[PDB]
Amino acid sequence: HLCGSHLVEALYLVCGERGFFYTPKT
Amino acid sequence: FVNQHLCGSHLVEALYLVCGERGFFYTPKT
Amino acid sequence: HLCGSHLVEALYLVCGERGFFYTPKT
Amino acid sequence: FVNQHLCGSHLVEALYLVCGERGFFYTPKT
Amino acid sequence: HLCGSHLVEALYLVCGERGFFYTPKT
Amino acid sequence: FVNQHLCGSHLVEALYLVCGERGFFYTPKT
Amino acid sequence: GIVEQCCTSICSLYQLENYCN
Amino acid sequence: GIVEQCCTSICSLYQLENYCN
Amino acid sequence: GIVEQCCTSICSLYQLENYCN
Amino acid sequence: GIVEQCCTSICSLYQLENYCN
Amino acid sequence: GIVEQCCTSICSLYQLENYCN
Amino acid sequence: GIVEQCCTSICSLYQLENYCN
Ligand SMILES: [Cl-]
Ligand SMILES: [Co+2]
Ligand SMILES: [Co+2]
Ligand SMILES: [Gd]
Ligand SMILES: [Gd]
Ligand SMILES: [Gd]
Repeated sequence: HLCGSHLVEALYLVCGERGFFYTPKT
Repeated sequence: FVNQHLCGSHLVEALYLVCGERGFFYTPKT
Repeated sequence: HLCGSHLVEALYLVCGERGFFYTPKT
Repeated sequence: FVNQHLCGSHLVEALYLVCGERGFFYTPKT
Repeated sequence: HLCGSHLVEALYLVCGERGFFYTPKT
Repeated sequence: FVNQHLCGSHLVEALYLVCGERGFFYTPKT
Repeated sequence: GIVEQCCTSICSLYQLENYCN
Repeated sequence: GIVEQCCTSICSLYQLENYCN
Repeated sequence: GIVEQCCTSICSLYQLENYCN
Repeated sequence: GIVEQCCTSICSLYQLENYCN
Repeated sequence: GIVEQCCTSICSLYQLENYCN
Repeated sequence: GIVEQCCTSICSLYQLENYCN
């Protein structure tokens, strides 16, 4: 389970310079 | 609030705290 | 909800050079 | 325990771990 | 309680250059 | 996946995410 | 205290400034 | 969404790439 | 951009708010 | 193991040193 | 090693996978 | 102070303990 700041830390890790979107209401 | 010096994942942590349930876009230059 | 190290990370973010106190028994 | 090189939020994380329920004061120079 | 990435952050803090092992199945 | 620039505790966070329940060894040079 | 306001309940970043020095 | 796939349920780092730009 | 500005210089939480959804 | 000692239960930073190399 | 390579230069998640148990 | 010492040089967990309440 990846939640909260831990989920966005993981997005940063996998996406890096590509950037990403965090849209929890989605 | 104070100004910030934020690199790497620290910026993403800050965005998470500022935006909360609204979410955010992380868009670096490439 | 901001708990534990996540709460102190947020205090650091909002307070910065002003410094802050984390007193959970309070 | 080993010595530490801690800047920014990393110091606050370390203080949190060392002090636990006792809490702590974060007091940088200005 | 130290769990997940918080547990490995604490191992890093106490062990540093000695290195460490995180073996949750153990 | 993208390449990574990871120092300090940031490397340990990355190892945790990559390995999950498998765990990992953190072995710096001394 | 801060744990009750911000962890047990929820608080804003403005409320978090109550705990700055 | 991502919260349901990755926080409520579990996801792989490959699934996490679905949310890159 | 904001990623670069916060790291090479400084940025405010109010500037970061511009990137919320 | 470490998860039982430190996450399920509680451990000290001294106990955490058991897992250094 | 991998600790030094990721910090002085760059490293991939696939190289990091080599250190899983 | 301790904030500056840990970042420009090094500091020990025992020095950090001085800032607990
Ligand atoms: Cl964290
Ligand atoms: Co850092
Ligand atoms: Co957490
Ligand atoms: Gd982190
Ligand atoms: Gd953090
Ligand atoms: Gd961290």
